Amino acid sequence: LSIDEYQGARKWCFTIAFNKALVNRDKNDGLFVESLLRHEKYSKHDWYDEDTRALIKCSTQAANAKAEALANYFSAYRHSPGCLTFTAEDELRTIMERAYERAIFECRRRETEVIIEFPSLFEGDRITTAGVVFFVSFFVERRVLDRLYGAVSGLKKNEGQYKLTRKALSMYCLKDSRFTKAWDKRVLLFRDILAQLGRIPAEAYEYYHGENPKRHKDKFIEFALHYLEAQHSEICFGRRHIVRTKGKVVVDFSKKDEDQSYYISKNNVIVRIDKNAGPRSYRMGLNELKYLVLLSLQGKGDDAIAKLYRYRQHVENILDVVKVTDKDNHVFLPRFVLEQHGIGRKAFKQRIDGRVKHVRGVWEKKKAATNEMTLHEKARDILQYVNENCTRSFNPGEYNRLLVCLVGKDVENFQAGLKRLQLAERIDGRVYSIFAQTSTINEMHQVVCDQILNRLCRIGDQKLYDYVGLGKKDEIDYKQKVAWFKEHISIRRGFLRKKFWYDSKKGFAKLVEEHLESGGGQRDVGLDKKYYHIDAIGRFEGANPALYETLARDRLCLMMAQYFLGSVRKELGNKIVWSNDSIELPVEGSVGNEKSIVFSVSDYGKLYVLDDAEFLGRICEYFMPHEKGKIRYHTVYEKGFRAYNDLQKKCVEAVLAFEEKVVKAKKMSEKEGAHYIDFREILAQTMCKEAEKTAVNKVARAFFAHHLKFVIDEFGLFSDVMKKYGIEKEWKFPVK
RNA sequence: GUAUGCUGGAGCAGCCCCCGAUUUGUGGGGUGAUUACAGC
Ligand SMILES: [Br-]
Ligand SMILES: [Cl-]
Ligand SMILES: [Cl-]
Ligand SMILES: [Cl-]
Ligand SMILES: [Cl-]
Ligand SMILES: [Cl-]
Ligand SMILES: [Mg+2]
Ligand SMILES: [Mg+2]
Ligand SMILES: [Mg+2]
Repeated sequence: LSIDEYQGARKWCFTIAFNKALVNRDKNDGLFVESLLRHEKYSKHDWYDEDTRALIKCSTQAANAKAEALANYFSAYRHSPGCLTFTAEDELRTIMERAYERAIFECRRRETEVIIEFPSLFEGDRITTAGVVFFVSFFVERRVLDRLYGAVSGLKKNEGQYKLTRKALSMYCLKDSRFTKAWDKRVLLFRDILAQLGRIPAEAYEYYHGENPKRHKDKFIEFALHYLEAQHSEICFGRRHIVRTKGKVVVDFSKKDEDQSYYISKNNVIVRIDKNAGPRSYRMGLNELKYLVLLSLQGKGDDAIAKLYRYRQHVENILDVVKVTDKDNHVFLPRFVLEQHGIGRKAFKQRIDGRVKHVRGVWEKKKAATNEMTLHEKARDILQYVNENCTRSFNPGEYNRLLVCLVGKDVENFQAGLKRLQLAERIDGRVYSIFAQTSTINEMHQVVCDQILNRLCRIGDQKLYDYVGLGKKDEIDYKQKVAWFKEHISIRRGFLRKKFWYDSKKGFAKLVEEHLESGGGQRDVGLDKKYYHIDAIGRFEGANPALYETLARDRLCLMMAQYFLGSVRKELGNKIVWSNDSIELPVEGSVGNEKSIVFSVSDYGKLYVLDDAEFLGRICEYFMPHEKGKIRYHTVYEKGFRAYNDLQKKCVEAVLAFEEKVVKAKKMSEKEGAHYIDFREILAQTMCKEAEKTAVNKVARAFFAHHLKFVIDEFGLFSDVMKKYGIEKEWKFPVK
């Protein structure tokens, strides 16, 4: 259980993880800070306060030195325990505690209730098993950390606790596909589109399978932006960065940083079109984006982009003649413009009615959904109620502090917070008191829904229109608003549809299907069609509309994938064989009985195994020597990668048991001012021939680093030396 | 394609509802604003 209890061969699971951390720190020395900041690039809200961010920026050498120390400690029989001590002082400990409390908050606030406690990373000034798992997570792919946590967790008795604890501890891991030698990003986009399309649409997964992976995210926009930029040099989409409780989202059109994220806000992007006399910039929604993709795929991209470019000219012409212009042109103009010219004004009475109906509706739905809502949703509602009853509104610090109480199921500390607001005369005794009779987030949430609905279902008074936001003093000149509007134009919904398919009776989905059937690809989605329709419910009920739209956008993504593959160098486009339901690629090695690997649609998440071609070649050659031609991924995993992993555990356990026997038999000691005995210095004191010591070191190094850089004869010699020193294992290697 | 505080503008965009509909509609109505916005 404690980290001290892992001695000799029991260290093996840590040996494998930490050697991979060093394997990966040799590919990229920046991984500690990269991993700590990965999520915070996507957050307006600071993951870290200012001094924590400062510590993180300085920490690479410290963290890289600790990574090497622990790898040394876990890769030796006996190493000084000093490396397992982090003082309260320690930069790395502060960083780790902040990153971990942030990951726990991120897990808890997406749950509907707080069920479990999380393990401590430290006990006194000593790292725990959970602390060691957390430290290594920063350097390794998800699959390495899952393998470590699976070996060392005491929590697997409770599946829910095991997986939530794992979620927190693995928050900062690398994606399984993090490292590649591929230089053509069209190769990686091809794989990413295929992986996403092979994930089952969430709603269909829950119906057919609810208790391939589940699709969790819609990546249509991301893919569409990469495809439109690759096809149309005139077009460039806004990239996001955050300038540093809250940072500033800045949108720019700099391409220089390949991996920089596109700006996507509520299914809107910013497009810059460089035609004629200079660039023009628009906001474009999903609706216009998906029609632009459809038009681009059919060869009308240049024409569509010309019509978007000219859009601003039409708006500027209409703006001078709003009173007299055709009512059909009112669609391009925001409310404030039409209302300034006496078009579609509403009586304050009507504005009150619509506003109060809406806010009433919002709170009746919250009241009905309390048990299904997330802790973050419930906490935000409770905080809105307290904030709207405060003499002076929460500052960011006050808000954050109370949010942390509510998300953490700390109802005592939340109620101590209300007491402090009461003693400060910020809220009156009634507001403090309505919470006195509650002990749970759900109870508090119901009380708040009831207080708000009581306020909203009063016979309309002056206090009510202020409460629902109709009381604000607008002091901005119409002419300032018009000027702002002209530098921030958004494309009217249905614009491209009306320009190209005016008299079409075919919806978006049928237009996509007609292009797929007649366009010349003869491809369709590889997922079973039942994943895009529930036959048992009506055409328009529940998820069926959303799944039907998903079939059309997946078909767009397949055609984008077709464009990317078709665009890559013929050397690479001609080796691969892509069917509706499979990808076949050649495996290196196995000369005489040459080989290919066949990924089914359910395996497209694993196409990253192609990034280490030498390892896949040796896995097939050494674990599957008799197989020739086409091999299923499933077979490569079960007979190859799983077989390798089983052997690797036995060789690492063997090597550590060897060190223990040879250090204690030959009664060995460390140098004065050294932490462990070099494995060289241990072999130097063996009864082995040179050829035996060479092979032992090479086979050891291979299993420590997860590769196959040795020959079958050299494993023979390793196996001989283990047998000669008492440590046998059922190697099951070499293979029949 | 997470509204973690407050002020003010913006709902052409995004999203929702009603109506229509082998489905995502330049039909109708909303959206106490999500922000290529300006401030505390
Ligand atoms: Br290899
Ligand atoms: Cl990553
Ligand atoms: Cl490449
Ligand atoms: Cl009121
Ligand atoms: Cl098999
Ligand atoms: Cl070799
Ligand atoms: Mg405001
Ligand atoms: Mg609107
Ligand atoms: Mg605002």
